[PDB]
Amino acid sequence: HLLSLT
Amino acid sequence: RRAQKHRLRELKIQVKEFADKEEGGDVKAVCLTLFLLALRARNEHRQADELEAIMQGRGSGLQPAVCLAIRVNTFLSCSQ
Repeated sequence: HLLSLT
Repeated sequence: RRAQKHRLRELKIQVKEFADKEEGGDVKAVCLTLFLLALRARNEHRQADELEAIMQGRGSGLQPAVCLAIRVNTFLSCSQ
């Protein structure tokens, strides 16, 4: 998900 | 509130479309990361990681043992 992205 | 809603209804429906077409109805994380990227490019990151801790769910209060640790390590009396 987007939270997992830096 | 309704005045700025009327001012930004195009914006709401626009990033609504972009949320449905990018990650499929994922307005929360996209709008959140937009706020984070903007306010970190603002270079005022205390507010940024404060919002990160409060929206992740990081607890405000803390353990008693850590209070005991800092009290012992600073050599402070119970009165102070």
